[PDB]
Amino acid sequence: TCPFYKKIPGTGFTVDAFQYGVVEGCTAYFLTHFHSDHYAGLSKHFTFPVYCSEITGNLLKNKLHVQEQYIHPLPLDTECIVNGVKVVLLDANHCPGAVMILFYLPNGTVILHTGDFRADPSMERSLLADQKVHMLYLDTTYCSPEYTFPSQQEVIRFAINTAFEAVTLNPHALVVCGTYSIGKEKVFLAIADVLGSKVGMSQEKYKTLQCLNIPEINSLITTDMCSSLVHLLPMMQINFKGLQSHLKKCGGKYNQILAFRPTGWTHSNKFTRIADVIPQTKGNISIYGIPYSEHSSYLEMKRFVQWLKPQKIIPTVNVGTWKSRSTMEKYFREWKLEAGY
Ligand code: NI
Repeated sequence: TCPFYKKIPGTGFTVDAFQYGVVEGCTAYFLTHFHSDHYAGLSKHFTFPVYCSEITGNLLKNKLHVQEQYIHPLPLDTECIVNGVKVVLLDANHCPGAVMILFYLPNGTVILHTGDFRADPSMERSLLADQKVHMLYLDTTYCSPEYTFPSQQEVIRFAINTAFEAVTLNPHALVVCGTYSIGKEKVFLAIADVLGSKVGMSQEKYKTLQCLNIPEINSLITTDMCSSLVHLLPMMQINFKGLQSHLKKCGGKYNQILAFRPTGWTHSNKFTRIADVIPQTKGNISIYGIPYSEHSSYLEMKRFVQWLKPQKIIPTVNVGTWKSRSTMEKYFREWKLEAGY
């Protein structure tokens, strides 16, 4: 049945709650972003109102074939009324189209649901600064102090310089980047840009990216693999077997693969700096795991909450075990005592 942390009190609303069948008394289903754990259950047979960003609405229509009449896209940073309740969608700094949702309850309570987010100081200057938030439904994916990672900028710098060096030394090297969902497009787009190539991909992935309002996308991506030296593949195929195979398919155009796997976190972060990352190599194939995250680090998350000063925090991730729930609650208390709220 629908968990409490997907229900918005004082409303008929749910957030990211599409796999429970008809939720009793739900009048509007909100979707924060187009990732499968959140959209699971939508299809062309869904006949309730779905509220979301424009980009998420493009992906619902084109990829899942949801009918137009049930998709209600809203502009960002704009006060809107939904079943008589004022709402605002804010940029979540997650994947394309991902939003946070501010609800202004008729009784005066103000609720922020972060969806999935990567907290950033820029958020401290959006419409959030203008009023107090009483309840926060928080993306706690990496809510433990061992989760540190570099900025997105530093990670792309590493990937560009690595790819550019390799291909300049060997003009017959192929670059491959793994993907399994939208997000992290900057990885493959920045590499193609430095190399003066388009990124080649399957028809299904080219379709997905054409839904995202990315400026000058017809200029950066293509379904012609032959004319491209940056290839995108499913994340599952980013291993020595899968890559030796792909190389066979390129018909002696290439003699070396350099591959990137943008993971969220991996324990090499606790020790290793970004400067100090090395690949796994077999034969003429090298694989780099880079820590490109679209979720908050522990320190980024802590700053955001100590800035916002909510009266109540409701975690949405890692809620399935008592030890996790209990540990998160202890961090929330420290933050509150250190900051004085
Ligand atoms: Ni997500």
